[PDB]
Amino acid sequence: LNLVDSVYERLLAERIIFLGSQVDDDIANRLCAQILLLSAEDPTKDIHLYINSPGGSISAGMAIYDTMVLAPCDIATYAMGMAASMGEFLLAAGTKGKRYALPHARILMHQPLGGVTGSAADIAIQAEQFAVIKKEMFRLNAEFTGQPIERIEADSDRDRWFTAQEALEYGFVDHIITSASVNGEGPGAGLD
Amino acid sequence: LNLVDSVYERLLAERIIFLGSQVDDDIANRLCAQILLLSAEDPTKDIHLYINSPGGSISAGMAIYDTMVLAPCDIATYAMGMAASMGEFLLAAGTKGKRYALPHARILMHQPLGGVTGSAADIAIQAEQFAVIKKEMFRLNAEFTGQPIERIEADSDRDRWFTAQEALEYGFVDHIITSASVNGEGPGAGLDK
Amino acid sequence: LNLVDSVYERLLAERIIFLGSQVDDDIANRLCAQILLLSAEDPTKDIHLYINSPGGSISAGMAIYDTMVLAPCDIATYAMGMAASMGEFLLAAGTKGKRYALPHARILMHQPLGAADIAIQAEQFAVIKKEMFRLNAEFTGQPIERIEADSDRDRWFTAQEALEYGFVDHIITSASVNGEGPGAGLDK
Amino acid sequence: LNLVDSVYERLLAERIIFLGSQVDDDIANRLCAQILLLSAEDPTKDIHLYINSPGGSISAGMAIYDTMVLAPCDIATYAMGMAASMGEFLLAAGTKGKRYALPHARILMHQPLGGVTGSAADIAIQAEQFAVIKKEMFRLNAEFTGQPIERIEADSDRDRWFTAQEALEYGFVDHIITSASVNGEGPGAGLD
Amino acid sequence: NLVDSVYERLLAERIIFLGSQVDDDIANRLCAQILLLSAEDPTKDIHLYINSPGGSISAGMAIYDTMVLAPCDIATYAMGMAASMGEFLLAAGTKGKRYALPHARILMHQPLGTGSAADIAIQAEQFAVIKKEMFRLNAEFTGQPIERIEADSDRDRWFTAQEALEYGFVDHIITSASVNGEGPGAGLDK
Amino acid sequence: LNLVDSVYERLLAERIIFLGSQVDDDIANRLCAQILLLSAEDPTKDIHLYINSPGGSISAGMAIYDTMVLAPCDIATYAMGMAASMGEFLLAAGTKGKRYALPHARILMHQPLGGSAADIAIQAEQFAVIKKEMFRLNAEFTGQPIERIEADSDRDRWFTAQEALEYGFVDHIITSASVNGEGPGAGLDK
Amino acid sequence: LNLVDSVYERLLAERIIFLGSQVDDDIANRLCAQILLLSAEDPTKDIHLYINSPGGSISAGMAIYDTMVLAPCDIATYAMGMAASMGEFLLAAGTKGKRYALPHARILMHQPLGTGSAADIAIQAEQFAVIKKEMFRLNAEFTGQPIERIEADSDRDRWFTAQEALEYGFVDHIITSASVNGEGPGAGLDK
Amino acid sequence: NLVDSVYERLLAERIIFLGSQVDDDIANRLCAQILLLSAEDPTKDIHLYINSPGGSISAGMAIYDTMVLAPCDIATYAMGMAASMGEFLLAAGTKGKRYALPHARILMHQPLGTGSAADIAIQAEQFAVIKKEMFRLNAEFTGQPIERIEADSDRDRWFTAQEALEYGFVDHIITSASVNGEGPGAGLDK
Amino acid sequence: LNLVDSVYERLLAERIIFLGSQVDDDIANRLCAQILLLSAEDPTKDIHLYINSPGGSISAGMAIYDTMVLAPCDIATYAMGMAASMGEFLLAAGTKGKRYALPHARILMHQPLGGVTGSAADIAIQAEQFAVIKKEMFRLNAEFTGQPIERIEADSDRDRWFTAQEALEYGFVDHIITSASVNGEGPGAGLD
Amino acid sequence: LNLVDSVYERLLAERIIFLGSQVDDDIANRLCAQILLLSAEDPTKDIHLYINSPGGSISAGMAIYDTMVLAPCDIATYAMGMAASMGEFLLAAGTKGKRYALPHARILMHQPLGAADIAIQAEQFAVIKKEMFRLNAEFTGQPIERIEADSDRDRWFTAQEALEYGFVDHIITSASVNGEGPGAGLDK
Repeated sequence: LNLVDSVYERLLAERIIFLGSQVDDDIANRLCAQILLLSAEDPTKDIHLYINSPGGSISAGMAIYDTMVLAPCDIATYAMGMAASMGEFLLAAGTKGKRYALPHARILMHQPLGGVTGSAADIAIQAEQFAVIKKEMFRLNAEFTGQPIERIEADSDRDRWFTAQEALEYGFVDHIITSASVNGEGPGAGLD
Repeated sequence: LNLVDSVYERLLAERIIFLGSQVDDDIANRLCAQILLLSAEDPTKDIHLYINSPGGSISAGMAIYDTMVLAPCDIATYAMGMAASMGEFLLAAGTKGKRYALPHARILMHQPLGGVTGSAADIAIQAEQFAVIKKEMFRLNAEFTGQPIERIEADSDRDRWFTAQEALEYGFVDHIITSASVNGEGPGAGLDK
Repeated sequence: LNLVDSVYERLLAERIIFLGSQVDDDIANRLCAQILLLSAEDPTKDIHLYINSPGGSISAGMAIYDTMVLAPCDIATYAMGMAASMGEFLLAAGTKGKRYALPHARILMHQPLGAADIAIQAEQFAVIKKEMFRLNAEFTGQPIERIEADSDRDRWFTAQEALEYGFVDHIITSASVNGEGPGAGLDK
Repeated sequence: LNLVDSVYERLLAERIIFLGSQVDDDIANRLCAQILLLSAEDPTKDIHLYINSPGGSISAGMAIYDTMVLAPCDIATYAMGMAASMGEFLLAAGTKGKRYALPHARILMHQPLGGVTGSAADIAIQAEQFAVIKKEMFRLNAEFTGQPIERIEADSDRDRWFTAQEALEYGFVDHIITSASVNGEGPGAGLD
Repeated sequence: NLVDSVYERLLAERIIFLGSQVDDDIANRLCAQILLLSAEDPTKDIHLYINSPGGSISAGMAIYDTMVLAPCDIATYAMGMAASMGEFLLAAGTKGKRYALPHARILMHQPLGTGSAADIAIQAEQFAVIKKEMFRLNAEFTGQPIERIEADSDRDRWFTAQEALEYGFVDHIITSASVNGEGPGAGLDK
Repeated sequence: LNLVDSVYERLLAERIIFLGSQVDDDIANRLCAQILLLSAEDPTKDIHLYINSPGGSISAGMAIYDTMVLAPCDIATYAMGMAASMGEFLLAAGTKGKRYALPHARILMHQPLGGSAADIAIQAEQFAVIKKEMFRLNAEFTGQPIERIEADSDRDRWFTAQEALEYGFVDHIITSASVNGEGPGAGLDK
Repeated sequence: LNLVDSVYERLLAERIIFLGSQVDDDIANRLCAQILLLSAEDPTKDIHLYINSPGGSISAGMAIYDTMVLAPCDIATYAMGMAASMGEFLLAAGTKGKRYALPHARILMHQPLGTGSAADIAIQAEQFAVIKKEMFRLNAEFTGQPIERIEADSDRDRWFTAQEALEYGFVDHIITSASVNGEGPGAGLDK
Repeated sequence: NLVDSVYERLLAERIIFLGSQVDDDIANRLCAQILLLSAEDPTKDIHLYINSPGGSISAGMAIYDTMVLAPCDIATYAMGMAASMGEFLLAAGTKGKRYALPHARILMHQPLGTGSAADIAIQAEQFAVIKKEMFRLNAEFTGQPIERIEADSDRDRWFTAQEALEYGFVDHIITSASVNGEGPGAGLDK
Repeated sequence: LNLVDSVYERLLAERIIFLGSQVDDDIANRLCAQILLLSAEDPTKDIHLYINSPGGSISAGMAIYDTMVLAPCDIATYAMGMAASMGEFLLAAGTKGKRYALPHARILMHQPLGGVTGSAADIAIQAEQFAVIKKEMFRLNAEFTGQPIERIEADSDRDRWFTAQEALEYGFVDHIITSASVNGEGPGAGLD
Repeated sequence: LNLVDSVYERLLAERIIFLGSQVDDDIANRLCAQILLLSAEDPTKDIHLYINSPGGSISAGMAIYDTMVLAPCDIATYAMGMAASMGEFLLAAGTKGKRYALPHARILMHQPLGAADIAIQAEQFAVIKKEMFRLNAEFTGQPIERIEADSDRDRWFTAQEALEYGFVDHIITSASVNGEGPGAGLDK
């Protein structure tokens, strides 16, 4: 009912979801809940996920990713400003053909933190989980982009970043979107 | 009526409940209330319990569990990110045949805090309660999974953890859900109503 | 749901939105969300962006700008009090012909100062700073080196000087309601 | 809404606006927004701006003033208790003929803060702006009251203040209002 | 919250409550409520209940001017304490409609003297002028000579309800609200 | 040093130490340190432990007790105001013959109800062991049977100075310190 | 100095140092500094380390241990109240023959689980595995127990009374009262 | 306090302690101590004990320049962890006088990049220059090729004491300080 | 005194002063006081001012500079890590011949805050002062380095920075010092 | 007993005291106490008051001034950085012939704004404000109406302008140690 929350709620009614912050457990729960709600309201219409996020934990990002896949809806993704670390991952995880960058977007590859510190197991068990989910993240990024997994890993290690044009050529997105199409003849970006 | 609470309330109308935090007395009260509410609203329709929880006390988790059993309707459970300690327990406690993990969910076994320290009784009485409920936690986890109770105990002792496939194999869930089915040909995950 | 937020929400129903403070990530998220919402509600009706802002982060301002371009509808801009630095940029980014200054508005040009190391952040800052210069040159019709030099010395403008330099298309004094002047979002 | 805000919102339905604190950037935004909203709802009916304000920055007051002029409807102003500094200015800026003082209101002239230090610009650039808007504030106060600009500047320098009757003679307001009229005899004060 | 909800519902009965010290925030809140009630119906009385330990002259004078601005009569009720500017606003109610409850206490007082950016000298000039108006208006409300108002105020003279009736602050003591028709309804008989 | 600490430090020079608050781990560390320090400085001179303590944990109290035993010198104890729970235990643990109560001191028996990285089961095992040993030692200090100690502790039995003397917590009541070598010097005759 | 600090500094002059809290990086720095200082002041006189500690990190404990070995002086250790986790380890690491428990001391074994590193959790885990194994090895060496017994007992948080701790090998003797005349251990109080 | 008092007394033994993360405040503190010890006696060694998890390049380079400015030799001792700039300062000790304790760990690392009022571009230019100098000096300290320093640093390569000796960070492992005369005295033999 | 302050006081006994933080009014007072104290103790011996400072206000730096000149003894300066803005200025203001940079010191030119907003005077009056002291700061930097005033102002405008060797060539310091000399061969750095 | 306070105390032994901040009741108490102490220690030796102050309360400054006059010894004053408002007043109140400005010092004239009611406080403020004007006229030799008018517009001075107007007697550049120039408190 405050202004910002009221606007997000009305955007939800247009099937538009915002990832505008660091990906942590709280944000994952919040985004996961919205994807589930939109799916329940209409499982046949696209969800539009706009991303301006400086990064996030692997664990929290993977929960959002699994919910994107769980949703029977297509999920279009839009690099609105920054898409770094798991923000890059979730952008690239959009339904193929419906992944977009705005022209001044910036995509950052990065080894994020695991987010596996929340439970009271020793560091060895946390490191085990981290190794497995990091390798899975590399593998999925390779599938999203079409790049060899060795390319993904080396670029992640050196924190390679991408302009919108470079991200398009690497394969994180399918198009750079400049202005939304409303009369047909191109992407509507959820603006009908 | 803030945005987060508003979305949770609208999910409640779909009979979807979220366990998104460490399980303590306040979260147990919260979850118990939602299960009772949904049962009272319609005792014939499934409840869908989504779990992304890093752990919790035995005492608090046992109150949720008893309320899950009290509810006349089935409770489907979904490992959405992490189901650790009593979060694993409550996931495995779902209606058999309706326990699910998403493909990258993780399940972690753990010997948790008892949650018995809030009493006005001495530590000897608190320890007596702890020993009883810890043993019963192991026994129930063995019944949920089909594992021998001695394996439950040893694996909990060493903080054994599972990928979603491994958790299905061990017995915590019945199925891995990749995409929800809107077609009847499979689990709807509460999204087809 | 306090009074201030209630008034902003009711203004949203008139397709009026406010950039009333320093541009940062929170403000950018809020403003982008409002632009997307107004676009989705009716992609054929103008959005009216009122600006009274002392500046802010290039990165946040650029994200607002890209959302302005994404929107299918025209975005009219109004310099209400101050339009400084990224506030100037977004004023000048309005749909050409629909950029306005109120009579005592002031426009100020400025070069803002800027998980991966400082080198990566500096590289990203360099591209968006260069883009801000290039686009400011395009909005105003001024040579890019004039934008750079004027920005470097914090050159500022009255409404009439801002009109002559090319940040805005017209000065509005009062709104036209019967429909042959700018209605400033107030004639519906 | 709490009680205070609910009463203000109900007064908004009567086209009554309250300026009850110092004029800073936040208050200017809130005031500008209410003026725009009331204009959009009905551009043919007066707005009634009640003023009990101890002062404010020139820059914030000028933003409010330009929005008062932008409004196609008239803005009646009422000095309810204190109208000091930019509070006096906004009182005097009401639609001529519709500027009122309650019998015990006090009007105070003052040369205030510019409110121009929020920018990242050099203090030389801030002072340039301050000199321009200060001079324009004097010129407009002279236009509002009918006093020569030299008298405005001298009286502001010495923080000259006025009772309601003295404010009427000097030219800040057009009438002292004692009780609102219920049948077109005198001013209704927005309570019609 | 509950408190605000009860006050809002009392507003629908044209009852407003001054239950605290009179400062600028309270002045704004009460002024706003009087204007709102006047706009909603300028022909119906407003009922102003007072339990206030005092407040600033400037803030109390803004309320007083709003009471006089309102076209409605304003009945006033001393509900527990009416001290300093609370006494002033009580005695400022529509004559014939000023009431004290049987155990109410009315206290006279001279408040001591600052939100302007002008020097202390200009602030003291204002205080002197409003202080003298306050005395003059208290004299007119009560029928007492201004010299008696000033002398009694400086010594913090206080009054029981019957003493306040005799002095001239209120017109009646109200023990129980009359739904009879025989007597004041205190706003409780709609 | 501030004033309070300077006075305690100067009292340390007279071999006088204070248990003036609840016995927790921090207090046990400070008292243990003071007992070690005095012992090292002169293992042949008495330490004078003044007690005005409302209680404390068994574990912290037992660490102090063990350090009192470790000390080669006698530890005289003085119930200065209250000696409750582990404060009673430590009073009663003073060198036999050198345990004193001031005339209006009060001694209270009590069962604490009970930190580690181990689970509550291991904590309760340790607690059961130290609780039983505390009852056993209280019996030896006082000469009372263990079952009386346990039952009196369970009901929070308390004692005046004279009652405490008779039960066995202290050996003498001290009213005024002796300067002339007559009786106990209370550490004040150096 | 305040009272507490003043008493600790004066104990330092008697070559007595006090481990009365959880072992973390700050405590390790404080204790390492005191050991170096006493060693510099007189490398021929014992240091007496009194321990009432509920646990601590392996990394912090091992830094203290290496400084204990670096010191040319013998380091006598005393279990004063609790000696748990790395507090047990430091007790058992005292100079052999000069490790002591007071009669009501409790000794608890524990695997301390789990980072101020700039390196990722994988590198931190590699380090932890190395120091954990070395901690088990040394504790086996201090006590005479086989490493597998040390590991299994640590895993189940086995605890010991003073008498059980003596029999297991953590300490060499139980002290009741300090001897000032040479008939037994002086506990650093006989100077 | 006690901690500061022990450090001050160690200063009288020409022993300084880097026990935390290297930031500007730590740089100022350590630089000041090296200058003070140099002024007090420019012919006697300084003993720098290191237990540090890392720190900023700029702050570590200021310390390094002060170590080189000092006319005294500076012996360095890896006491628990020497990571990132802590490794750098360890390896920067006077050659032949760099020591690791047997369970010390040495970690290589590239710190990421801001106190100036200049833009991020000028701050990144500075970081690039100091980062390259850090690699070059690590190569000279260790005898390793600069390419190996950069490659090992980016993967956070870490070392046991024996591995660090072989790689070239330190000259000796010290197990026990020698007051013999046969071996290093670690500053403990004055 | 805590440890840090005790070491600084002992360095004061060696006539060594530390400027290790931003130059504000408090730091200027502390620095001025130490310079006056060392002058009074022995006006014939050098003071050694070690500098590791990220910047500061013009007004505060000018107070320190005037006190450096007031001191009858010489003030040697040493760039220990960073000497930025008024930190560069005070470094360059050392007694000519006795200005030193350590090999990895960095010198940064910058046009800083005036520090003239503490007064109760009008912003116009503050800007007048700022213009005068800024111009004098450029003129003195030109005098210290031997560079023309136009180059000082242009380089300050672009935040030009310098390695120790570049700072030596430009004129901020007279020598790079690597190790202090113990026998009158080279500079003793106050460690003599 | 931190470093900063240790240095000030040691300066006190050179009879040097600092007015380095805004003048308020706390600063006035501290400065009066130092003047009384230095006077009691040796009433024949100069006190050296260094001033770097942006102004403050008339009442607190006047109490410092009265203590300056009470002191039997001369008080030399030094404008070290800023001497504004009551800082200017106390600079100009120094023993005539022993008032000094450092070369880049700035002097600013200013009219500060101001248990008993506001009327009593305003009356007290009026007398000390009038006294500040009268004494400033006496210190400088300027007409009282010039002090008032110049104070009213925040007139400010460089060191040389301050010397010409009469706030100080000399500009000191560097201290004279062998004894035929001002020693600034540094020659003992």
